[PDB]
Amino acid sequence: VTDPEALLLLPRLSIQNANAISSPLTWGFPSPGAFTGFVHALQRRVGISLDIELDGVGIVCHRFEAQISQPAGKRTKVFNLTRNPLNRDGSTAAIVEEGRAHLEVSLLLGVHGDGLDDHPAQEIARQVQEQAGAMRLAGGSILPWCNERFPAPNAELLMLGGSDEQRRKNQRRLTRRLLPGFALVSREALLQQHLETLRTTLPEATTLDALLDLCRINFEPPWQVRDKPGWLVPIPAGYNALSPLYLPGEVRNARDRETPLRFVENLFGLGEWLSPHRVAALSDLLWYHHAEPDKGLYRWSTPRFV
Amino acid sequence: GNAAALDVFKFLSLQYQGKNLLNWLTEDSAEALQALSDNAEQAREWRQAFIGITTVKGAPASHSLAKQLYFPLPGSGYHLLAPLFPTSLVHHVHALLREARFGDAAKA
Amino acid sequence: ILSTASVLAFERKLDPSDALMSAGAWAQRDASQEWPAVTVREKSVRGTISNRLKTKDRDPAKLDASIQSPNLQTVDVANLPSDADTLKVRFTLRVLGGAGTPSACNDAAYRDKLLQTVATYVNDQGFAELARRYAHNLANARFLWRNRVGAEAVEVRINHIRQGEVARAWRFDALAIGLRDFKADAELDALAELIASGLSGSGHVLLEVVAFARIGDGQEVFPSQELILDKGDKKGQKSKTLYSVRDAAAIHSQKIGNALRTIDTWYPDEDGLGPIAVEPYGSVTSQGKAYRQPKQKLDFYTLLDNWVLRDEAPAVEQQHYVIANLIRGGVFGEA
RNA sequence: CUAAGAAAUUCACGGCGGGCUUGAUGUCCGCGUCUACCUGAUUCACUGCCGUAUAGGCAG
Repeated sequence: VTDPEALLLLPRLSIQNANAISSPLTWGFPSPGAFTGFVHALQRRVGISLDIELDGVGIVCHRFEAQISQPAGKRTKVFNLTRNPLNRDGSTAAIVEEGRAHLEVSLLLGVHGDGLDDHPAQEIARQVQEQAGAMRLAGGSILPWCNERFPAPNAELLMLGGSDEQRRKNQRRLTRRLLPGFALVSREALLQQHLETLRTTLPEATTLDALLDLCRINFEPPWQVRDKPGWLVPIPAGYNALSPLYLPGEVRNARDRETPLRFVENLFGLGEWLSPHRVAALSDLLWYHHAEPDKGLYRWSTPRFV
Repeated sequence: GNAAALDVFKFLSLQYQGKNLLNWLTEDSAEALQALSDNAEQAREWRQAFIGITTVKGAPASHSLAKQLYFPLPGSGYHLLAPLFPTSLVHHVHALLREARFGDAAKA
Repeated sequence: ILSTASVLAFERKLDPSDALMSAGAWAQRDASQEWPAVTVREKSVRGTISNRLKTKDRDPAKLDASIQSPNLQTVDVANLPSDADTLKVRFTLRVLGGAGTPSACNDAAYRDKLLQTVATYVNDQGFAELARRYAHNLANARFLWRNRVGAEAVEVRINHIRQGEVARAWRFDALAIGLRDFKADAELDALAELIASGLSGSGHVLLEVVAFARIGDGQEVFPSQELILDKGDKKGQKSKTLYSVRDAAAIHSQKIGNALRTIDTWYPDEDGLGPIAVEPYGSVTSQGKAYRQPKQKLDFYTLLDNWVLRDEAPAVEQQHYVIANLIRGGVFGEA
C-alpha cells in the first residue's frame, strides 16, 4: 500500500517444523499469510519501540525439506507424524494428520518511518534480527545459527537512492545476497487471463478449474506436454467471508474477547516461484496485507509487482 | 451429526416430483404440507424441523482447538477470522481429481 | 467469579532443534566439527513367527505352514562406521522468556490472576528448582535414550551462545549424573541460573548441547523412528523407518523435549521408574499407564484451577509441576 | 499477534538354494584454421658493517 523507504534482509532462517499443509487444498511451502503475520508480529513486538513500520515481506526460500514419505505401490505421498502423549486412561489418542517441513528462507522487509533517521541501520537491523530469533514463522522454531562457521547479519538498504545507478547496484547486490532461492509472487492477473483463455476454450469454467489447469501437467495428443510460464503453484490467497462480523464478546471461545471474529473460508490463488534476478526491483516481491473488511476478502498479495 | 439419523438425509434428498425436497419444503407449495401430514399444525412443525437441518444450531462459536488467526486492518484494528474446512469444495476438488486420475476417458 | 479461560495455550519454552547424529573417535571430540554424519541405510530381515498365538493356530500343521512361508521385512537401520566408536549428538536449545505468559486467553481477569500467580511463584522461589532439573536432564544425556543404555562413557558439552561466540562452556560426565537423582553441583547450579534467567527474561538464551557416547565401534545407533501409518494399503511396506534431515540421522525435537521434561518426581504413584515427563494427566507412553489422574487432586488442570481460581496453592512440588507444564506448554481450556 | 498454541513410534528378526548367454560381422569416402599482439607494473623489502642488543644507526 506504500513504497518502502528501506529494505531489511533477514538472512537464512532455518524454520524447524513449519506447517506443510498450507491450505485445505494444497500442501508444501507454507502460506504467505504466515510470513506477513510474522512480519506484523515483528512490528508489534519490536517495530514500535524502534519508531519504524514493517510492512511487506519478500520470501526467497533457500531450502525446503518435507517430512513426507512415499508408500510402496502408490504415486502419492503421506505425512510423517508425531506420537502425541497418551490419554488419562493410558490409550492412544485420536491422530490428527499434521505435516511438518524444514524451511530455510530469507526475508525482505519493507521499512518506513522516522526511526530510520533516528537509529543506525545496523542497530535496528540487529534489533529486529534478535527479536525474530526467538519467534515462529509458520509453526516452527527458528534455528538462530549457533556455533557454525560464519553467521550472517542483516543488510538494511535504504531505497531512497541518491542516484539511479547506485540504487540499481544496491538492488543487484541485495539480489546477489539472496541468490540460492526463488521469490514467491502472486499472479492474480495471470490466473485471471488464463481463466478468460479457458472460458474462450470452454464456457462456464470456474476460477478453480483454471487454477487446477495451471498446476497439472497437461498431455496433448499429436504426445507432448502443455507448457507453463513459470512454476505456478496453488497458494492460499487469503480468506473470504463466511459469516457476518460478530461482536468481540459475541463469539463463544474466541482467542480474545476484544477482537471481532468472523468465520472465513480459504481463498485460493496462483503463485509463481521465480529467480529473483528476473524482477525490476526487490520491493516488488513484498507480500502486503489487504483486508477490505466490509466485504471479507482478507487477502495477502504482492502489489507493485509488474 | 449421528451415524444413525443419516437415513433421514435421503428422506430430504429424494427426487419425487423431479426436484430436491429441501427446495420443495423451502416454498409453501400446494402439494407440500398435505403429502406428509393430514393435520395442518403437524405439517408446519414437521416442515420447520425438516428445514432446520440447513440453518446453524446453537450460538456462533469456534472451539479452542479450532484455528483463530488475527488479521491486521488497514487502520488500527484486527479481526480474529476463524477458518472452517471447506468440505464441499474439498469434495468437489477430490471428485475432479478422481475423474482426472481414475476416470474412463482419462484411462483411455 | 473468575471462570477459567475457554482457550488457554502456552508456547513451547525450551524448544530444541533436531538432534543431529554424527560419528567419530573418542579423544577426538574437540575437533568434532568435521565429523561425518551417521547415514540411515536400508537392509532386509528374514525373521520367523515369534508372537503369541491365540489358541486357534497352535496346531503343528498350521504352525509349520506359517514357518514354511518366509517372513520378510525391510528395515531402516543406522549404524556407526566400523572405525568410529563415538556417537556425537548435537542440538540447539532456546530458553524463551515469558514462561508464565500464555499465547491465548479469553478472560482478562483470568490472565491477570494467572500472571499474578506466576509472578508470586518467581518472587517466592523462581524457576531455580525447575531449571536445576532441566540442567540435570541436559547434563546427563537422557536425549540419547537408547544410545545412552549401553555406552561406555557419555560426556556432554553445553555452550552458551550470547551473540556469536561461546559465552560459557559447561562440561559434564553424563554417566556420573544419574537418570533419577537430582543432586547439587556448582556447574549445574550455574547452568540452572542461566536457564532460569532465560525463563525469567524477555528475550532468549541460546545453548548448544553436544553429547558424545562411547557406544562401541560400528555399533547400532538409535535415531527417532518415524511414525508412518500404513493406512491399510495392499502393498507391503518397510516395517521400520528412521529420521534424517539431509543424509544425516537425527532425533525428533519432541523426543529431546520429552527427555528434557523428564523431571516429574512428584506423581502420587511410587517412583520406581524415577522421573517421568511433564504431561497433563502424567502420561507415560513407555508404560501405557497415566499417573497423576484427575480422580486424585494432582493432575495439572485441577492443580491450576486450585492455585489460580480458588487460591488453594498446592505443595511446592506440585507448584513446580504446574510451572513445568507452563514451560512445557500445551493447549488447554474447557468449552 | 503467523490453519496460532501441543506432542517419544517401537520392541524382535537366517533370504540361500542352483545356473555355459552364445555363435557371425569391412566403418569409409573429403577437408587451407587464419590474422594482430611490450608481462611488467619501483614486482629483488636485497647484501654487508657499527652496535651485547631483537633498541637504534651506516654503506653502495
